[PDB]
Amino acid sequence: AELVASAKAAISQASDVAALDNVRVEYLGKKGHLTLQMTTLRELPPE
Repeated sequence: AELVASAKAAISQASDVAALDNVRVEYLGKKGHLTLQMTTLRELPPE
């Protein structure tokens, strides 16, 4: 429930009060966050 869901907590909440079709602006901003979070696995045990 830390960052794994905290970034998803700020993602769905940002996609809640979307007036127009601004959900793509949230997607490009959140997919850029989760893709930069895929670089976190550069460390960690390889198994």
